[PDB]
Order: sequence, then C-alpha cells, then structure tokens
Amino acid sequence: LDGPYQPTTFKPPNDYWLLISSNTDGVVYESTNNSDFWTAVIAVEPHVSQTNRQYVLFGENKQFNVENNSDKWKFFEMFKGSGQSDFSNRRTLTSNNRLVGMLKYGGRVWTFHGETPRATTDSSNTADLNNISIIIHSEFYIIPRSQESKCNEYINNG
Ligand SMILES: CC(=O)N[C@H]1[C@H](O[C@H]2[C@@H](O)[C@@H](CO)O[C@@H](O[C@H]3[C@H](O)[C@@H](O)[C@H](O)O[C@@H]3CO)[C@@H]2O)O[C@H](CO)[C@@H](O[C@@H]2O[C@@H](C)[C@@H](O)[C@@H](O)[C@@H]2O)[C@@H]1O[C@@H]1O[C@H](CO)[C@H](O)[C@H](O)[C@H]1O[C@@H]1O[C@@H](C)[C@@H](O)[C@@H](O)[C@@H]1O
Repeated sequence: LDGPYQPTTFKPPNDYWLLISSNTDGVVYESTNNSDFWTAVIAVEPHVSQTNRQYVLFGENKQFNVENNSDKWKFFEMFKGSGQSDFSNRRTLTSNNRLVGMLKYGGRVWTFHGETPRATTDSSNTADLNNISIIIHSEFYIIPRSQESKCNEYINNG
C-alpha cells in the first residue's frame, strides 16, 4: 500500500481512506474547512485516570479532561460545528492497532469508531467537504475505496 507519507498539511482527495498510524499520545490530526466542520483526534494511552491535558488544536492551546481506564489506546474525535462553538467528544475508537481512518465521500466524512476488532464506519455531514484540509501528526497510508475491505482489516487487525 501507498506510503507512509510523512506528517504534513494535506488536502485529502475524495474516495480515498487516510489510514493514520498514531505513535504517541497527543493530537493525531486536525481537520477543518473553517465553515461548518472541525475535527481533531486526541490519542490517550491506557491507564490514564481522569486528568487535564493541554493540546494545540487549530493554532490555539486547549485543555481537555481525559480518562482511559482500559488496556487499549483510545482515540477521541473532538468535533465542533462552528468556529465560535465549543468542542465535544463525538466518537471514540478503542484499539491497540493504533490506526484511525478518514474518508471524504458523498458529501460526508467517514471515520472508524467503537472497539476493535468490531470497529465500524460512521459519517458526519458538511456542506463544504471539498475545502476540508488536515494537519496529520503521524505517518499515514492512502487506500482507494476500490480497496476499502483492506482499510477495514487494518483498523481492526493491524
Ligand atoms: C449504537 C451505536 O452505534 N452507538 C455508538 C455511538 O454511535 C453514535 C454516534 O454515531 C453518534 C455520532 O454523533 O450518532 C449517534 O446517532 C444519533 C444520530 O446521528 C441522530 O441523527 C439521531 O437522531 O440520534 C442518534 C442517537 O441514537 C450514534 O448512536 O457512538 C459511540 C461513540 O463512539 C459508541 O460508543 C463507543 O464505542 C463503544 C464500543 C464503547 O467503547 C463506548 O464507550 C464508546 O464511547 C457507541 O457504541 C456502542 O457503545 C455502547 C455503550 O455506549 C456499547 O458499548 C455498544 O457495544 C457499542 O456498540 C457497538 O459499537 C458501535 C461502534 C457500533 O458498531 C454498534 O453497532 C455496536 O453494537
């Protein structure tokens, strides 16, 4: 498969999964169109009891109270729907394969959430899908929709 690509600011094409390989706690990527969609994935290592941590999302430092009592890495999707609106934990992937996925498709962003090995795809709407840029902080792989079954096997089995 195609990569790794090195961390960078990326404008992702339609009909391609970004398989993103997180190597450490912190921001995994920051995704926005600056209109109706912000999404940042915070990674939290196993056995973190509720505590406050500082993260730098979209050029501003921000504190989140995070906990992971599981023996599995947790990837918290932090969504907001306008620039002047506050962040929410919309979805959680719990996985020791430490891969997230992102796909621009059919005027929606699809991602993996739930627990491996039965993590599943879910969509989020946007009215400006094409102007979604993304700062990715780890090595990533590009998979075509043509090979979408492979993206699935990797999220859930590594
Ligand atoms: C039923 C389900 O899929 N629950 C998920 C939940 O999904 C919600 C999200 O997709 C949000 C995103 O904004 O949308 C919700 O639907 C809205 C809808 O969009 C509105 O239009 C509508 O009017 O209202 C509905 C509300 O009904 C979806 O319900 O996402 C959470 C967050 O990721 C997920 O919980 C996580 O994953 C589980 C495994 C566990 O680790 C949790 O702690 C995580 O936070 C929900 O999954 C279920 O979680 C349950 C307990 O909270 C059980 O654990 C259950 O086993 C989980 O379900 C399994 O995993 C799911 C990912 C999915 O694959 C299910 O088919 C499967 O049974």
